[PDB]
Amino acid sequence: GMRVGVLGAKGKVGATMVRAVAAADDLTLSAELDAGDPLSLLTDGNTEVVIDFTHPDVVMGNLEFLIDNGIHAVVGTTGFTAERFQQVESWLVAKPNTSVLIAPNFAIGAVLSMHFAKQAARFFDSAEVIELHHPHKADAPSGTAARTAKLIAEARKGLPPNPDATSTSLPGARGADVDGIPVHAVRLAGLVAHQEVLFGTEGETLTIRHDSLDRTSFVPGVLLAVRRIAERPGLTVGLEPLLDL
Amino acid sequence: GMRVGVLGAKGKVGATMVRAVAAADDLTLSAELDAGDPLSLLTDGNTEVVIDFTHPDVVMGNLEFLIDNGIHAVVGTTGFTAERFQQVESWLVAKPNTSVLIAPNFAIGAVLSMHFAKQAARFFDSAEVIELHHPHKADAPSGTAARTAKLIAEARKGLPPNPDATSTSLPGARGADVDGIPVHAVRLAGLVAHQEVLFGTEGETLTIRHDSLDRTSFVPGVLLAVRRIAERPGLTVGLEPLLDL
Amino acid sequence: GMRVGVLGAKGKVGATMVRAVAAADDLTLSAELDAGDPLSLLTDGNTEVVIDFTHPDVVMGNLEFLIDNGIHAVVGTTGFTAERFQQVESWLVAKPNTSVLIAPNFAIGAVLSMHFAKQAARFFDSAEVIELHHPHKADAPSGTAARTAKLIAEARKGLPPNPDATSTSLPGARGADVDGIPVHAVRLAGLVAHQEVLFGTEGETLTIRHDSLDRTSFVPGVLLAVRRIAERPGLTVGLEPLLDL
Amino acid sequence: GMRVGVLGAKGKVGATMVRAVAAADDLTLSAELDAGDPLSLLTDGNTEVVIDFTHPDVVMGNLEFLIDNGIHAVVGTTGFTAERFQQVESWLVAKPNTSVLIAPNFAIGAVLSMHFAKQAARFFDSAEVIELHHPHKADAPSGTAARTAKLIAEARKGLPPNPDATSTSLPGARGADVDGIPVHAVRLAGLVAHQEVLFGTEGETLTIRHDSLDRTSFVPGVLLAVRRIAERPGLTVGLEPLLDL
Ligand SMILES: NC(=O)C1=CN([C@@H]2O[C@H](COP(=O)(O)OP(=O)(O)OC[C@H]3O[C@@H](n4cnc5c(N)ncnc54)[C@H](O)[C@@H]3O)[C@@H](O)[C@H]2O)C=CC1
Ligand SMILES: NC(=O)C1=CN([C@@H]2O[C@H](COP(=O)(O)OP(=O)(O)OC[C@H]3O[C@@H](n4cnc5c(N)ncnc54)[C@H](O)[C@@H]3O)[C@@H](O)[C@H]2O)C=CC1
Ligand SMILES: NC(=O)C1=CN([C@@H]2O[C@H](COP(=O)(O)OP(=O)(O)OC[C@H]3O[C@@H](n4cnc5c(N)ncnc54)[C@H](O)[C@@H]3O)[C@@H](O)[C@H]2O)C=CC1
Ligand SMILES: NC(=O)C1=CN([C@@H]2O[C@H](COP(=O)(O)OP(=O)(O)OC[C@H]3O[C@@H](n4cnc5c(N)ncnc54)[C@H](O)[C@@H]3O)[C@@H](O)[C@H]2O)C=CC1
Ligand SMILES: O=C(O)c1cccc(C(=O)O)n1
Ligand SMILES: O=C(O)c1cccc(C(=O)O)n1
Ligand SMILES: O=C(O)c1cccc(C(=O)O)n1
Ligand SMILES: O=C(O)c1cccc(C(=O)O)n1
Ligand SMILES: [Cl-]
Ligand SMILES: [Cl-]
Ligand SMILES: [Cl-]
Ligand SMILES: [Cl-]
Ligand code: NA
Ligand code: NA
Ligand code: NA
Ligand code: NA
Repeated sequence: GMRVGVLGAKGKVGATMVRAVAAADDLTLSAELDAGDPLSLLTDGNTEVVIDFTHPDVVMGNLEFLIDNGIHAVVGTTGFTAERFQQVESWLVAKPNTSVLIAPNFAIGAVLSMHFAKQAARFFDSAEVIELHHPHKADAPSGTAARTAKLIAEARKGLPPNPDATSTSLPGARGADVDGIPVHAVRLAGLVAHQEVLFGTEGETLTIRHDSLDRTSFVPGVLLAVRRIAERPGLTVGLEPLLDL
Repeated sequence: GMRVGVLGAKGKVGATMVRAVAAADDLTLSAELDAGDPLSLLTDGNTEVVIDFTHPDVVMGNLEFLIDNGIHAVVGTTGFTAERFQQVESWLVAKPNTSVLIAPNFAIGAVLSMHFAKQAARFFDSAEVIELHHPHKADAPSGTAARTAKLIAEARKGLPPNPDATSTSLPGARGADVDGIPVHAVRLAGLVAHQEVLFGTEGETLTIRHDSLDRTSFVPGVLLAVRRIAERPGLTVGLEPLLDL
Repeated sequence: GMRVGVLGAKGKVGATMVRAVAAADDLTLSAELDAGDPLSLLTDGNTEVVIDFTHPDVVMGNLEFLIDNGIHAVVGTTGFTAERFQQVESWLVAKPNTSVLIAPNFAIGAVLSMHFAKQAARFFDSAEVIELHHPHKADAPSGTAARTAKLIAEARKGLPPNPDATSTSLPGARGADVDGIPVHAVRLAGLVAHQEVLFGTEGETLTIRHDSLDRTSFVPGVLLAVRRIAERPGLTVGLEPLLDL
Repeated sequence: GMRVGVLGAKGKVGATMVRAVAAADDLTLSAELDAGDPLSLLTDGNTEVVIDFTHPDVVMGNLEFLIDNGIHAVVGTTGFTAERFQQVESWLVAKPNTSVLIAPNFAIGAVLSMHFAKQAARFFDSAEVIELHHPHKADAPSGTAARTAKLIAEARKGLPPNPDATSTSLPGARGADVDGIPVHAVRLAGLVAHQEVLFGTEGETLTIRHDSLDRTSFVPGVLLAVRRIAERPGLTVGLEPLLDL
């Protein structure tokens, strides 16, 4: 089988991924690394494709190694930005047969949410995102919410900004500004991963909400990317381009 | 201006519609009828197009009159079914220049909801609709929710039904069966018009929710249908075909 | 330690309970039974207290055995009714030192929900319950929702029923009637255990919502009942009487 | 009848209040002032009690005049803080027969929410507030949400703060800090007034949500305060002390 390594194998999501890869008939687990394991275990193990669920502070280093070594990468780790994507692209120039796919959410409901928010955005005066996650999460706002806001922003190019009469305010009250879209981050015990996109116009609102109750919700999207990763050399952002929508 | 009558002119929505028509520059109010006003006021007033927000028990009678008299109709009244649509179509055979558009929801957020539910349906194991409305509403479930469920059902043709292990149950607990989609109707003081489409699969859910807080949310969709009604001779169901999506 | 048996040890909740009991310092696991294990394993093992998470069809039989044998019981299995409570009480007449506590929800958020719904009920014209659970659930509506509705009903004794103009309806649309409170049951893949109590009056609504994302949310309530079970001889319904509120 | 003035008589809420006072049998409208009307109209009209729904920038000036002139005040205008309350108290020292009641929310569902959040707070590891309002609102976060967070904070005195691993963050992402409670403010077309208090602990969350769909929801609370205002000389904060809970 296709030889698959996992980075972050002891994390909440990574350990789930290990089980998934092990269990898949067509995939063979070549490596399971967590913090402090050297990356050369991947190359020693003849790994073809790596799944990465680590931490924002280490993921670019992992990618740089993967790409130099011709190893395809399916990355779920967040903390990405346009500059980090440009950087990944620039490393791939040297390794034009290597495929990297980076997605802030592998759960189909979250992918659909982003696609729908994009379609809905131009019909409303106002748009915001609220995201809600467990309180072990390193990054705020979430990768999914940041990507969602950019999509909405892009789709509302040439329309007026959100109306807002706010004239007196506590700092941080109105959330983070992501391309003119307010984005709010709740961190709460009991939660896993959640987001509500909110649109408003006269007398009405539309809410597009996603809930991952279990980290098993990330598995199908990941395995799909792993199995299809070689079709798209270079960088793919998001799961959406592997789907027919 | 285009001569516009309103049926149900004293109702919650109709009275709003009267104000909207009166206020539009390009539209002239030809008649304002409520219960007990004869329909010939419409023809006496040379009405070209009628807006109908009445009651399920009277709307087919109104339509029969409109159609016989060559009067275009934009209908928001609910209580429609496939058989009532066939009937309307059959009356239109005799009056092939008359346009009728019937839509259970004129608010853009609700239209988008239906379009999105249609797109989302095949990705999930489970789908349900919950609708919530003020407690003066004659019909349950709502027209919007019934239409939404049929769309979902249509889109999931050839997939397995919703899983459900329910083996002991109070009657009505699992909602109404609309083409295999459970549909639940809340009737609550304080509400206006609300719906949540819910989809589920392993470890995740997607919720598509619409809220009309004010009956002003129905106005743009109605005025758009009124202004475009003559482009589509015959019967149009829903606002979606007048939109680019 | 206090000797604790579990019935339903292989179920979703029971297996969690086994781990919890095993892990507690002050509790000793005396038995782990699932379907087809004879109940005399409990008495052979000198079990003092049993935790029950089985099925509505078997729980009364289990209770009858526990009570005859003087074994205290902390029951989470649902499907209970006033008649089943009377029956349990009637068996306890013969064994007046035996304590039984039966609770449809051991999660603190659900307990609080019930207490709050009770306090809120008399301020509103309208009340409904919607509950949403995984699609392996045998019973609809849920035990928590049924108990919640009775509490609300009790608290609204002598007030008018929910207003409702519904004059045309699909069967089951308006939910199950629990003491005049509409109760609706969603069964959806991705879910665990969820409920929203809804109250309405002029221009406003109040929603009290609980989500158990993980079955670990039932553990503290159970262990608390297990450790305190002997303080209340006879039958206790709900976790609320063990709490200060 | 009791002579009642309204400040902010042309605003969204004030105009509703004017209608309510006019319509009440036991209340006589003595004045209707909006921006630019001199306050001496109140004293010329022999006003006994004033209802204030104006703007944060003017309300303290209005109160100073009311209090100097011995006129009781029922204030819904937000923008209040502990220092503004101390100030109001200090003015009342000189006029010890004058009653002032200041409440950030007059709708019963919002009052109940605050009372419930207070009761719930000590059972959870985490608490946040999200508030959502129309985009004409001057202040963020809302008065109701700020008061709610202080109540929660007070109730969690001596417990650990909300857990949060956030190590990389966009500014404003985590909301405003109100006594250690994250508070987030959505401003969206279509909205009126909305709030969700969120509590979390292991595997579970509790959400207490309020929606005012219409400004009529503020009327009963206001009229109740107006009719009872003389019972409590001095300053009352909130509607809760006029209710039995
Ligand atoms: N794209 C998606 O669908 C999803 C993305 N995420 C994102 O994935 C990342 C991880 O999430 P969780 O599993 O919750 O975090 P986690 O903290 O549970 O696990 C991360 C694991 O990575 C390990 N690690 C740290 N440095 C490493 C290194 N240099 N090499 C190998 N392993 C290393 C850690 O020791 C830890 O075991 C986060 O950035 C999160 O936002 C999380 C869930 C779904
Ligand atoms: N498509 C959409 O966007 C929407 C549809 N609706 C639907 O529209 C209908 C009316 O809703 P509301 O305005 O809430 O009801 P409503 O009860 O407030 O008003 C209906 C009005 O129709 C009048 N009426 C009854 N029989 C009549 C007749 N034979 N001719 C003329 N007028 C007559 C009534 O006296 C009343 O004033 C309902 O079926 C409702 O479900 C409501 C809101 C939006
Ligand atoms: N009170 C509370 O907080 C909660 C109550 N529940 C209720 O608890 C019950 C079980 O829930 P789940 O664990 O989801 O169901 P489940 O189906 O996962 O597990 C039930 C287990 O009981 C076993 N069982 C059946 N008959 C038995 C017998 N005669 N003796 C011993 N074991 C037997 C089954 O084989 C199965 O392994 C349900 O009635 C559910 O509604 C569930 C979660 C929380
Ligand atoms: N406590 C509660 O239940 C509620 C409180 N509010 C709060 O009440 C206030 C007003 O809310 P809205 O009615 O939405 O605002 P609004 O902007 O619709 O109306 C405020 C009115 O006050 C007038 N005004 C301004 N300065 C004035 C002055 N010096 N004297 C007399 N009138 C003056 C304005 O011209 C305007 O017509 C806000 O601070 C809002 O947050 C709003 C709703 C409910
Ligand atoms: O968009 C994100 O950052 C995201 C998505 C799903 C899960 C998580 C997580 O658990 O951190 N984070
Ligand atoms: O789909 C429906 O039936 C519907 C939609 C919007 C408003 C109403 C209503 O107020 O009755 N009904
Ligand atoms: O009230 C109930 O019936 C209930 C409560 C929590 C979990 C479950 C379940 O998983 O079935 N059922
Ligand atoms: O707490 C608040 O600030 C509040 C409460 C209700 C309505 C409004 C408003 O419309 O501004 N503001
Ligand atoms: Cl995507
Ligand atoms: Cl449509
Ligand atoms: Cl309880
Ligand atoms: Cl209060
Ligand atoms: Na494998
Ligand atoms: Na006009
Ligand atoms: Na133990
Ligand atoms: Na009056």
